[PDB]
Amino acid sequence: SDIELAAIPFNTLADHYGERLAREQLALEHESYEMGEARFRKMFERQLKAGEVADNAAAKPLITTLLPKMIARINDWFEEVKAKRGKRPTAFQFLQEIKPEAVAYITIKTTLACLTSADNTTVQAVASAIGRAIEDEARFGRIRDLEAKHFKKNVEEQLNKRVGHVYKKAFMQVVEADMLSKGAWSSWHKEDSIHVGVRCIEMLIESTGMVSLHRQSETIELAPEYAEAIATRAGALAGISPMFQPCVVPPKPWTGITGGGYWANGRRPLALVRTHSKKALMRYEDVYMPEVYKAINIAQNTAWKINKKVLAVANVITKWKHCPVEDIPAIEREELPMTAWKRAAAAVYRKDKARKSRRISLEFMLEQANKFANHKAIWFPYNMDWRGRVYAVSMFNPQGNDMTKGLLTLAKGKPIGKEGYYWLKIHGANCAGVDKVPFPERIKFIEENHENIMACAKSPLENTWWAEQDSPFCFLAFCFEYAGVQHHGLSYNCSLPLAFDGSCSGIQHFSAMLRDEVGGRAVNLLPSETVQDIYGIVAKKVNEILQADAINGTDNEGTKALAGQWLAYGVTRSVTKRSVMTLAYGSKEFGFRQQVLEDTIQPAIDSGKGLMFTQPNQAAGYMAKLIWESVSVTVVAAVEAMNWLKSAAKLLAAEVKDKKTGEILRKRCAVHWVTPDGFPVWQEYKKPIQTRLNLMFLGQFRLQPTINTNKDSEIDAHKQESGIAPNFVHSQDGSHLRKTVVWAHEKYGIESFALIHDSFGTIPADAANLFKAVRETMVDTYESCDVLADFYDQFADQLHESQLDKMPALPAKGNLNLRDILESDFAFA
DNA sequence: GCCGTGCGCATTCGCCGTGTT
DNA sequence: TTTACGTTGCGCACGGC
RNA sequence: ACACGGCGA
Ligand SMILES: Nc1ncnc2c1ncn2[C@@H]1O[C@H](COP(=O)(O)CP(=O)(O)OP(=O)(O)O)[C@@H](O)[C@H]1O
Ligand SMILES: [Mg+2]
Ligand SMILES: [Mg+2]
Repeated sequence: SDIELAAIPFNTLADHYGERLAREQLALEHESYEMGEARFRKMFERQLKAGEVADNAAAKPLITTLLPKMIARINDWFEEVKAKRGKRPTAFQFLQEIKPEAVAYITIKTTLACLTSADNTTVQAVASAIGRAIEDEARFGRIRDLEAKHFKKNVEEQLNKRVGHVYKKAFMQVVEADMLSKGAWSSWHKEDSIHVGVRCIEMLIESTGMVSLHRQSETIELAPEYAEAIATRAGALAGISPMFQPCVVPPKPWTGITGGGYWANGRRPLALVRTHSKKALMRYEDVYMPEVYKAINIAQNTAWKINKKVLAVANVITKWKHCPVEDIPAIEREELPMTAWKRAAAAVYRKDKARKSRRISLEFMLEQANKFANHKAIWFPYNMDWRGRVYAVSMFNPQGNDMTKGLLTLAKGKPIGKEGYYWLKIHGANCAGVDKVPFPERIKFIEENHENIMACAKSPLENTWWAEQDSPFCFLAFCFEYAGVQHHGLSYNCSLPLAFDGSCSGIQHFSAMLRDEVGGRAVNLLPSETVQDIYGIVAKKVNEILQADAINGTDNEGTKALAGQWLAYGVTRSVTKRSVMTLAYGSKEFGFRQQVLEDTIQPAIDSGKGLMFTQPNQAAGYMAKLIWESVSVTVVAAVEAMNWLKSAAKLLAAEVKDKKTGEILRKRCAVHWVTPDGFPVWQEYKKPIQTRLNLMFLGQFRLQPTINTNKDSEIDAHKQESGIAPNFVHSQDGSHLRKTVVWAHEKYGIESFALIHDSFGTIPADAANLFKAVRETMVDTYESCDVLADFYDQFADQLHESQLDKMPALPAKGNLNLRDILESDFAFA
């Protein structure tokens, strides 16, 4: 509907959608920009009125420029104090202790902190501040240094946890309590500190010229240029982080790596690929990938609308003292009552941090929903992350949590129909949790609950239960439409997005490109009686282990009892799950310990439902090994294919130098590959250019490299290998997601799409076809091309030799008949 | 240059907020 | 200016044989 | 670009 000519907004929108909607749209983009700067200012202020200006990006561009000059004046002073044949100022004494880096930084930093915080910025105050600042380091890195790794394990793992420059200076007193060898610390006295700062105050004036000294004991100020600059940099930053909101008209079609989504032509347009380096983005500048541009476009032309009935419930039910949906964050704290009582009521704090923060988005989402109710429809611009996965641009989108998705329904519905009705019951059965049983038992769930559904539909307020299902608001959303069908019949116009979501798309994709039948089997890639749940399969396997006590259970010096603790907890698919999908991505046994500990124990601990683990560790380490054993003997080809990708990344990331005269024969280099739909991916992680240096309290800061070397930035051979596997398949599903949107649209005429990476959705009337579209695409894709062989050919002849050829062979293909996916009921994606 | 003592890294990606009591 | 139990196996490095 | 909480996958 728009060709290369639409260059002047408003004129294009109005003579296309009416100037009434053209204005609203533009009004909105601009507001997004407005709310952005607003959100910025509010912060740039809370930091200003909190001595943390040095932390704001607005100062960084300056700090970087004055930091070197300082340390370049700090040293010169020293050597010069050495030329002096006599006594040395007390400054050289209480300043040679800490690194000449911390010194300067803590200087510039602190000097700005208390000279932008209050209005009593005097030499006595600032200096005293820098003094306590310089002393609050004074090379007492007793643990950070002196080869006392105890810091990089039991002293650092916490400081980075404790929030606030107040609790880090306080909680640090803890570590100090314990002897830790050595001991005692002569206080710089409240008279040497000032002097320590004095010299520091100087040198800064001697070099940076930043601060200035009035002539009204003497006040401290900032130069008209080094003050206007952080206020300039601010204004800059302020308008480059807009709180993007949905659109009141179809998004602007993408025709290039930039300018898509919103119509307002601003200085910072939207980019198609969420890249980090502008260089990375320009890499797409001329790549021909029509099918990619079409998925993104088609997908963003999906007209959505607020689900008023679902909004009605949500609006009031989320204020409720006691919400019937144990998922929503309460309005108030978690009391406080329930080593001292506090021992058990310690998590209360952090658990409320999750609540208040989870509460903020909840309210923002509700703000957007209500804000956009009444609009005949709304759209979401779309772009990708760099592996090619599709993301809605605005904070509020059909990809958000339960309530979010519940608050949204497709704008263009159609008479539901026989099949559409069927597919909806299925949807409802899914929203309810009844989704790991064959389709017939699901319809039975919906039908055998007819009355509960109507009830919740009549007085959602009065009749909860819908709020006792896994997907409460979505289920609710379904209850409504279901009731509508009852009151109106199969000609009922329904626009409820019916979600078709693959079962572990990760292993499915691996199983696909490898024809892995065992894996495919597990992840429903073949027609089957009951739905295969690979997580349940691993859950059942773990259980057999647990069930075994003596053969696997030992005495406590132990297992046995340990297993019993779990058997008591009742280990199910809930656990081990994350561990099952990340194995083929690189997650190891140590990874599981953390996962199971953080995903199952940690949450089950502070709640009461799980207080029989006696120390989570070991109890988690234990599970970690069963999950490994159980999963390792389940996911095979996948892993093999994973290690094959790691070798290519490892090899390419490597920097080969000649054995006899080591000049670099081949330079480190990114792994490159093209997704089936024509979408190019460039994975080239980089090791931080400016090495960073912490200071425990004041924070962290970088600094221009010492050794003149940083031409490119230095590729991170480690990340390149740990990401390659996950990034690759992700780019395989994203392409699969895009391939399906285009396929479903051109072959089936589908206009509405509810996309969520490996989740495909439409209105009931088109579900049948999306059910086929996805699958047909899965099949045609992995049958038309060998993604691993094509990947090889991509780096094979290209940068790869100079000895390099320890490249494991492409995995042997399985006996899986891809075409079967077409007959698989549980595959979905 | 064969196989030993050792510091580092635990899967990836996207993005919002407050930095406190 | 008063919340925070605690943990483990492959690998690339600077290296004396 | 490194840190805390959350949400998403
Ligand atoms: N933690 C993670 N690490 C890497 N990739 C992840 C990930 N979480 C999600 N992904 C990807 O995002 C997809 C969608 O995420 P999920 O829906 O959480 C998975 P699922 O495999 O359908 O499990 P389910 O049976 O528990 O719902 C996954 O299938 C996977 O490809
Ligand atoms: Mg899924
Ligand atoms: Mg999913």
